Amino acid sequence: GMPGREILVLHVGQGGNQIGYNFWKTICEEHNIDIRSNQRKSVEEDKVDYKSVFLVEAPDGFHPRALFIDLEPLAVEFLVKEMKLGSFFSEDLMVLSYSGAHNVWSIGYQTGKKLIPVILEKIRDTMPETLQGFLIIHTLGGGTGSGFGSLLTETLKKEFPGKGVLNFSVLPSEVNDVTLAPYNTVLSLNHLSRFSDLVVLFDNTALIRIVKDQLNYPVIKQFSDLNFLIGRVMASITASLRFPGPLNMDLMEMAHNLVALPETKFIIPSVAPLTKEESEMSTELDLVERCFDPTHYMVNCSGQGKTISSVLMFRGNIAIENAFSIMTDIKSNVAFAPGVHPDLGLKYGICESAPVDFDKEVTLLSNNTIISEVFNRVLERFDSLFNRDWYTSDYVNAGTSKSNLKEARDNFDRIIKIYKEIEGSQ
Repeated sequence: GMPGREILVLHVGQGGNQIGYNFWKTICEEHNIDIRSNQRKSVEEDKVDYKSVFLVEAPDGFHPRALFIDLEPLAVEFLVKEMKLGSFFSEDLMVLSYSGAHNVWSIGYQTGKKLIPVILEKIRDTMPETLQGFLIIHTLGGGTGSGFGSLLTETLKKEFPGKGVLNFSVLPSEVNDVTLAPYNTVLSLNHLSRFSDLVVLFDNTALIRIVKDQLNYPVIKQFSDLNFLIGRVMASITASLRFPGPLNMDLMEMAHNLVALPETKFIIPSVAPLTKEESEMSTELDLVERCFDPTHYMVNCSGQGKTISSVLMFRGNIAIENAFSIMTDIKSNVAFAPGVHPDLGLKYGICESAPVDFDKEVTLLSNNTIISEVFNRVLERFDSLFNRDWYTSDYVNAGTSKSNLKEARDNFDRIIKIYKEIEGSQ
């Protein structure tokens, strides 16, 4: 393949590695590759494909340019034993311990430091020198994905300051929800605010919300369909980086197009359609309108907020003449933040390659002031436990003082206030 624009994906934690099943299955099938055989799946290949952005073409076949990192071997057993994809999720890409983090951010940050030198060794000895950056896929409610993920986000930014560090971060839900999740989320989001170039946030609560308000089946099994859906959504967000088009971005351009101020780096993603039934009942306009509907947000929002910067992607069999017309009407109805010209608050583009199961797809990445509301509910749950000194013992034991917890919370509130000043409401 052609050198350049190569990305190294880092799955950290149980969720981040388990999400990698349908993340890489969707990526492989959109570039005509069988994840079971590491080979192409059909002789029908399109003339230009940027599969080298996420996949490595060896003489024996295609492999993920990824490292699968965890302080416990449970998630990689799910990939090799349950899914039978050991030829794709192979051992040379695995950095594993067997101690665990026990859902404490501090234990993953400190135990993860003992695996950092070997992770940097694999990056130096195996990654191309034209590597554009890193993609970190992890959860924020536990200890490995949060603590080790925060450490890796910080370590990669310090050792490779010329490359892009992008975080696909999953917020805590009500299932797989520890009472320690408010502490871990605030600690992780404070670190990511300092070292990540862009944090796209996912919430299992939002997918559950869509289940309870739909006859159609979006999940019928726990995480095996929820993490299945998260992997497909965050693979659709990467479509701008691996397919030719007007909005073909690299990691830096994806951050530059959405991060106006250094603190406004938290993006809300929206994808429609989510199911085959929705795809068979919807037109292009309906898919654009749902993406700007908080019901289809991957973060749980009450209403909509005000948009600072947004990037929309048309995927597949979409008439470009109607795409021009739809976005003129959407710019008139969308509430932009006070001071943003509508032409500078929303950019869009068409991608010819569509998801395998859908004729068309629409994806929205939005830097929206409504993330202050999602974060203020995290702050309320943080303070409901911290002001009573509840569930704090194991963070101090592992080296994160209660003063360090306070500094993370107070810097978390400063980000909320910045988004609210931009909104013009606080």
